[PDB]
Amino acid sequence: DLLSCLTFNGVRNHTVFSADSDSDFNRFLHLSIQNPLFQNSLISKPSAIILPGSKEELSNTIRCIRKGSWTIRLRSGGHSYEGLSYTSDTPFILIDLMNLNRVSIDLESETAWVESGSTLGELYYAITESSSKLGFTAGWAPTVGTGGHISGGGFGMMSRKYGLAADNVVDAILIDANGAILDRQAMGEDVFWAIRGGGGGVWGAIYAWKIKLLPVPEKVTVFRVTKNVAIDEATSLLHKWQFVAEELEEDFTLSVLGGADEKQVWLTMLGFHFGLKTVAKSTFDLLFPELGLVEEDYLEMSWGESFAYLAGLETVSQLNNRFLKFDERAFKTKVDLTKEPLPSKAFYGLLERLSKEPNGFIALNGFGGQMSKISSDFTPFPHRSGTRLMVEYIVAWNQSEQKKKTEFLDWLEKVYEFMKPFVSKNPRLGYVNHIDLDLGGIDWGNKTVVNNAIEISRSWGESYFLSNYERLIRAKTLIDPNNVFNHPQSIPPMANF
Ligand SMILES: *Cc1cc2c(cc1C)nc1c(=O)[nH]c(=O)nc-1n2C[C@H](O)[C@H](O)[C@H](O)COP(=O)(O)OP(=O)(O)OC[C@H]1O[C@@H](n2cnc3c(N)ncnc32)[C@H](O)[C@@H]1O
Ligand SMILES: *[C@@H]1O[C@H](CO)[C@@H](O[C@@H]2O[C@H](CO)[C@@H](O[C@@H]3O[C@H](CO)[C@@H](O)[C@H](O)[C@@H]3O)[C@H](O)[C@H]2NC(C)=O)[C@H](O)[C@H]1NC(C)=O
Ligand SMILES: COc1ccc(C[C@H]2c3cc(O)c(OC)cc3CCN2C)cc1O
Ligand SMILES: *[C@@H]1O[C@H](CO)[C@@H](O)[C@H](O)[C@H]1NC(C)=O
Ligand SMILES: [Mg+2]
Repeated sequence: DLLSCLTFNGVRNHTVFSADSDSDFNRFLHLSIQNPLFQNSLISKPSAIILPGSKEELSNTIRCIRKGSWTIRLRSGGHSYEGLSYTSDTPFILIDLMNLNRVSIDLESETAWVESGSTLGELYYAITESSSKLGFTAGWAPTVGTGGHISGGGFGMMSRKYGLAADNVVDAILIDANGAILDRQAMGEDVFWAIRGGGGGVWGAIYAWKIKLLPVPEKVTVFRVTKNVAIDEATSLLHKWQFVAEELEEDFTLSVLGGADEKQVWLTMLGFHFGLKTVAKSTFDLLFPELGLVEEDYLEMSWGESFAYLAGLETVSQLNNRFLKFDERAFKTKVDLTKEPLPSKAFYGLLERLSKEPNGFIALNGFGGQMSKISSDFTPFPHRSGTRLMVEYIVAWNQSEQKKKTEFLDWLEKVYEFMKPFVSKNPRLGYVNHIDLDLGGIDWGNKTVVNNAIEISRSWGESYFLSNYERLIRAKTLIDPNNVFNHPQSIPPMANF
């Protein structure tokens, strides 16, 4: 019946479930699974996969699926930390957006229309090919999809200068539960607000984003330097880092990746300056001479080169390859936001725990700059002025280490518990792109839970959105009153008597 409907509407790229591991079905399913944690045979699998190739095909796919009792799952880049783009407890149809990867750059307006299956890498590549003086603010990872990423905000190395990806969206096409094709004018300002950070898989299917392209100099300066030190020095480096990072002028970003193994600690310092190396080095010589950076550490390159470089890619060309796997290890990750400086002992204890688990690592970013100049309700992402750091904890492993899975997860749980007193509280804050089901989830098939969905969902909802939660609920009720777009942590609509 679904097939018949799709055909009647001219949607032809559809593949039904197959038990054949070599089937095209399995191939399409796995192409965009970015967390191996959700690849095994015990995981839920879609009853069919649809690859729409135009806005009409996307609209008609939604309309046809609704005539059945299927749960809709949308996938862009497949980076969901919890696999929420390609898993469901209820029978589901996977709408994979990989064929919707057209990027149209308008150099006369310095804007771009970006189909929602496009990855960050594809977008960055298109921009740098078009111009040496334009860039865009989003995350570091080139295989992340614009569909999920911009829907949830999108933080990166230029956010201290330009905010989130979603903060630079000026129009969008949203396909709603009825298949309506809505631009900013059609959807209204509440829904246009909601989609710019309120989370993917909740409002409808974004077909395309219209973004403002942003000025960058023809040469920027970056560094990527790993310090191999002991815990005393590593602790003093991280403790000073937090102040340097949040306080730097907006034209600078300094972030850190860290890990350890017994007495050996490694800290990778990632630096970005919107300008030339003389100014970059003068600034860090003054503010953070403890890093011991030398002239040869500072590299001048184009903006496009800088984003490929910071992502650990070999070439700018690699930005344009959506299936170049970033890691291929199963992982679990959690995140904290902070409001008060971290005491030295927090870094010391964090490093002690990393030293006991070499499969763990941390990623540290400062806010401030433009992030403090954007109001908390400009878009749904609320963590602006007053927010100091974002702190990510990751544990990752390969197939040969699967037996240790339980141990790895226990380690991560204990790290998060250790950090509790030092980070944001009441509530402990989060970030919707860093979706975390440990916070809880709604079973939309459970009547008693659904009756109390607003209060239950406040647990994660207020962590992700703070006071923006209420306006999000109103927007959800307007655009998807029947809850066609849902997942364990989707914004609840209000139900009528
Ligand atoms: C995997 C990963 C993620 C990541 C990162 C590095 C890696 C290796 N670095 C990030 C960074 O530097 N800054 C940042 O803000 N986030 C970073 N992330 C996390 C990433 O933002 C999120 O995982 C993001 O949501 C992923 O988006 P993607 O599009 O790749 O993922 P998805 O699984 O397919 O979708 C996620 C959710 O959104 C819904 N979705 C997908 N497409 C649409 C459209 N077009 N319309 C509406 N909803 C959509 C999915 O259904 C799912 O709910
Ligand atoms: C449904 O969509 C999928 C995914 O886009 C289609 O598969 C893709 O088809 C294109 C065109 O055949 C393939 O590109 C080709 O690649 C070869 C190298 O193998 C290259 O030499 C050609 O220039 C050509 O571009 C592409 O590989 C393939 N992608 C995947 C992931 O399989 C599929 O054809 C569509 N199905 C239907 C029924 O329309
Ligand atoms: C190259 O610089 C960076 C590298 C990694 C990160 C953290 C990144 C991450 C990196 C991985 O490799 C990975 O798989 C195991 C999982 C995760 C999920 C969290 N995510 C955001 C941030 C960076 O700035
Ligand atoms: C609904 O959810 C509640 C709380 O999670 C659970 O106790 C109960 O068993 C569920 N009810 C049904 C009928 O599944
Ligand atoms: Mg076979």
